[PDB]
Amino acid sequence: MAIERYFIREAVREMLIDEFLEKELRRAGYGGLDIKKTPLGTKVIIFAANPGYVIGRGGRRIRELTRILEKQFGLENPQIEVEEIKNPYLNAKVQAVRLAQALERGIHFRRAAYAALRAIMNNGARGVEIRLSGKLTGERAKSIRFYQGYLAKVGNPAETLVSKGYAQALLKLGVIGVKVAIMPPG
Amino acid sequence: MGQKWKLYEIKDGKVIRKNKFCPRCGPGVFMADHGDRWACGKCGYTEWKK
Amino acid sequence: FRYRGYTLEQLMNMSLEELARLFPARQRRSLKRGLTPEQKKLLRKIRLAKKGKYKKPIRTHCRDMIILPEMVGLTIYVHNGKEFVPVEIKPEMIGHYLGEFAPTRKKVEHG
Amino acid sequence: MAKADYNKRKPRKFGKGARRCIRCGQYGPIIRIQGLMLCRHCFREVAPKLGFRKYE
Amino acid sequence: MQKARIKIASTNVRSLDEVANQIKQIAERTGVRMSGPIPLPTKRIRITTRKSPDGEGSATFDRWELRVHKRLIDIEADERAMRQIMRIRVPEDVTIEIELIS
Amino acid sequence: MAKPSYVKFEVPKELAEKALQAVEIARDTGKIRKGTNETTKAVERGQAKLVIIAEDVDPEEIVAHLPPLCEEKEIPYIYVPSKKELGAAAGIEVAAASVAIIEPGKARDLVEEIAMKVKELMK
RNA sequence: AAUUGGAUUCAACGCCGGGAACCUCACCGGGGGCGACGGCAGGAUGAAGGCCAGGCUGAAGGUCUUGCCGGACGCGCCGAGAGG
Repeated sequence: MAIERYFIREAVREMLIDEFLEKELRRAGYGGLDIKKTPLGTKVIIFAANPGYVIGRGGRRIRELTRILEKQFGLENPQIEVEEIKNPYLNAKVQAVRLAQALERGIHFRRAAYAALRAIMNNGARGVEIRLSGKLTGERAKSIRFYQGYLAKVGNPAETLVSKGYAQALLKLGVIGVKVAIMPPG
Repeated sequence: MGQKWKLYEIKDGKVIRKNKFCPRCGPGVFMADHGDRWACGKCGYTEWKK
Repeated sequence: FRYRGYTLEQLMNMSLEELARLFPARQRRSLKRGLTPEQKKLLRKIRLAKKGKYKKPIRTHCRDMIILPEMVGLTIYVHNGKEFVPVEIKPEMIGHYLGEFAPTRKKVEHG
Repeated sequence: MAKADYNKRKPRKFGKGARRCIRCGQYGPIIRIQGLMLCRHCFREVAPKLGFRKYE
Repeated sequence: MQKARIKIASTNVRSLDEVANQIKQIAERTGVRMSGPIPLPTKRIRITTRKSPDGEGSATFDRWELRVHKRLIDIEADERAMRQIMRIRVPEDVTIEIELIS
Repeated sequence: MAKPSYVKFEVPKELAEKALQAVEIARDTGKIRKGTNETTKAVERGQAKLVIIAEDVDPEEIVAHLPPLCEEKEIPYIYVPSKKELGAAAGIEVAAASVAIIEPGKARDLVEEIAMKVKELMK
């Protein structure tokens, strides 16, 4: 159409592929998608803590990811690349997805909180927060707030500097919302 | 499903076809002969008797 | 002028085009653009009733048809939404909607 | 018995019932038509990845 | 020779200026006469939206900006002197249009 | 075709398997007929080389006339003891209480051996 | 006949509705209709799908009477799905 619409079209294109791939690549450890868009073959760069899951169990997942990409888009030769995230513990969205699995697993609240806090502070976190809104295994709507170091400030040069990762860790009695807000040194 | 549908008659060493063959399209398509009104078989066409 | 139009009969012989100059802006439009594939099966059941193959008592969900001169005489069954309410069609009904004559609510007092 | 297919076959030429989103699959709920058909509620969640800015 | 227009827009400020500056620096020295990188408008796009999904009480209402900025460049060079200058990396996310007339 | 009561000649368990498998290559290379109402026409015109007939057809309409008519056309017939055993054999994984191989294709070394061995004994 | 539902003091009442003539739509009246995957018995001795023509339907082989094709696999329940 014009200049204005196309940019928004592209950005809408980012979401439909970033939404699905997160939900699948929770086994890998999803952290991002650097999407390079061309008329030759859409080049998606999937970010994982671990590349050995994304490839698959023998080529299946990388081909599966090549095959659903043809359906959504009109570039029918989309490449796949796996780049590692360089610090997955500096990435919050990784820690949210990583914490979600552990609560899916059944490990206790403050324990499942402590380790997490401790692995990213070791990594280099000026400050960190984990919040867990949910049932908290009764039937009252209370969140538990695990707190160390600095935090998100005021305004918006608040939220740009910090990291923020959200994940619904499913249970079979209810649900628990996993928020992980990291503050990197800066 | 719907049995029985053996409507092709038998000669002694030959076969013959009971129903009519269409005159709008070519041979290969039989007519549900109503006596005045011909249905079609391949697809489903309103045809009148010629 | 008693009987609406020139005379009841001459408007059965003027049907396409010549009626139009007489009619409202709204009745013209739906004749001129045409009406739906359920309005084509209702031109068999007014025709089975005036002559020929065993007549059905004509029923309709047609409430967007505007009454013509040929259809004057038949007893038309217009579904109010629950049930069929009859209307004996007159020549004074040329130029009005068919969904006017059958109800769109049950008629009682308010309170 | 036997019958022919259905997947809906009525008019839906235009209006709200014509539209659906590409995230929560609705007719009557919001459809922002700029080539970004979503509801207002999705819109808010999605935008920081879009590159829209909160600031007035 | 063939007067080309590079019409270059971008959705963000930092990405558009670096390319406009680099395009005026590399083209400067070769077989190119180049007219300066002119800024046209920001067709700032306002999406003005209801926050609350209840639509209830007072609902605070988001103002949205999408700002798309357009630099324009005339150039007198060949179609071969054009690709040499279109080598550049370019931010994601920067649209570069090319009209060709004599 | 046949019934479970017609035993006029023997059909060994080694000659019925080769005729379940010389009818399976017959459909995936050449042409095959199946469904008894289309087969009751292919033995009679003279388009069938070797008929093979399953032993479960009853009601009789295409079962009273075809044991004495098929000895007059110069064609041998051979028994499968079921419709589900001639169906899997037909090419496909669904019934076929009668079949007529019009054209052996890659079954041709095996459909000339089974059609003289059954014609030797009794058609 | 149904006037779909929810919201209810501030903080429910231009509210969910940033779009109710059909659509939407969840309500009512009437006509018509899909139930996975396994088990069980059935199979090609021709459709599970299509179809003139009346008789019926507000219309739809939809339904019956009625006659039939293209090429070949699916009820009824019982666990238990998709859908809401």
